[PDB]
Amino acid sequence: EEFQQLRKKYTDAGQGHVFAFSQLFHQLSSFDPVRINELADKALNPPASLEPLPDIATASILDSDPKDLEQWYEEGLKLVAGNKVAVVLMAGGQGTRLSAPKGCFDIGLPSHKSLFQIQAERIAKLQLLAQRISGKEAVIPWYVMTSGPTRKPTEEFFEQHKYFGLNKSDVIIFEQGVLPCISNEGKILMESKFKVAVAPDGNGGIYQALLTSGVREDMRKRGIEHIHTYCVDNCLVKVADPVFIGFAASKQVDIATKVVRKRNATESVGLILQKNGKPDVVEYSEIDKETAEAKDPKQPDVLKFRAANIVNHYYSFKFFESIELWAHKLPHHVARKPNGIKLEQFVFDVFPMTPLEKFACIEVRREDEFSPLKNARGTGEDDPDTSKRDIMSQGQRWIEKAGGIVITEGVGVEVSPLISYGGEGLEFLKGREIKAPAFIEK
Repeated sequence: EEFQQLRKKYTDAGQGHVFAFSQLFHQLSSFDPVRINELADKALNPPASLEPLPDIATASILDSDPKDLEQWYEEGLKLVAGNKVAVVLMAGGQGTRLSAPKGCFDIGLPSHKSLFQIQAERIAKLQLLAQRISGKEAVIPWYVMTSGPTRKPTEEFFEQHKYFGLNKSDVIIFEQGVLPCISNEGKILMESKFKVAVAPDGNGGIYQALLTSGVREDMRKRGIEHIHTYCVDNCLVKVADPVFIGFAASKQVDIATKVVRKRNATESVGLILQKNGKPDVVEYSEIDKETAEAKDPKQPDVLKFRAANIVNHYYSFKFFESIELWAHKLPHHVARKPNGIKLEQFVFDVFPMTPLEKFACIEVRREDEFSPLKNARGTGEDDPDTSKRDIMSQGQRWIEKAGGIVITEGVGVEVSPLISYGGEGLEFLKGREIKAPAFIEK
């Protein structure tokens, strides 16, 4: 009846094969088969000039003036105190490459805290450091962007931990768009017959997702003016980092990015770059050996092209307000996964559309800021062990810097975010001994 109305519209569009054979009816009613055809069509039928970003657009935790760094931290913490700052978490992944949602993974710290909890606590701590200047509660909304599979386990998990101390009203879980799977000839793939194989539409899907879910409208009501985005797998992420916030808003950019230093020319890292006079992210493959090896004229101890992308972004709210102008302009790329294709928009494809003066980039310290969880244990790289080690190494550093004496007879100290957000506030440990492995907690 109504069912056959659907089977007609899909068959007319060359996708009647998915009705070949009751939940299907509903899954398929959420898809425009024609729009699938459009994206499959444009995606299946589509010597660049590379230069570093302008020095006017770049800063460095390592190299910039301690005077500017301190001031940016202060201004960024001002913005947090005025409830102007928001975080959008990219939390789509599952832990299958390592089960549960990725943010639930326990990399094996002494506390056994998940990634979600570690991040929540950095938010809690940061609002508390902001309160010391505002005099009142500070609120950083945490918009958690999940995939379809992860939405309910994420909700139940945050519910089971009582939202890690934050107000339920300040943790907003929501969903990014999805697309069916499609074969090599653009025909929708069938996971089983009772359900379409689907997938999330790339980290570029965030922009449209901010509208559909009502997240942008919620930010508007709150007076949000600055937004930090990152991926849940960065176990060291400085959530809502004031130095980043302060930097970007002092230059009043639409978009800013965080990088770490590429130190050896052969590292396979994406680079934030001027590609054809536009800001862009360039894969390592499109980088020539000469340009990869090029040393900086004004600094031969470092490489010319050294801004290694870590998917860690800043946006103005004004920029979000403009999404309706260009959101359609964003191509759905092809992700081959030898049977099929995944149409994925790319978060950075909007970069070249940004005027150069509206774009900025800050290099940060790897060991304090980027330890990605990507691989199973024993891999030796981007795994729970390197993640564990980076956090416990940072913890020992912070302590030792404030005068603590850490003793290792077998390494590192887990410092809870609630005690210290970024190494501050540890003078109480001056003089005392600590037997590593150890765990410092509120």
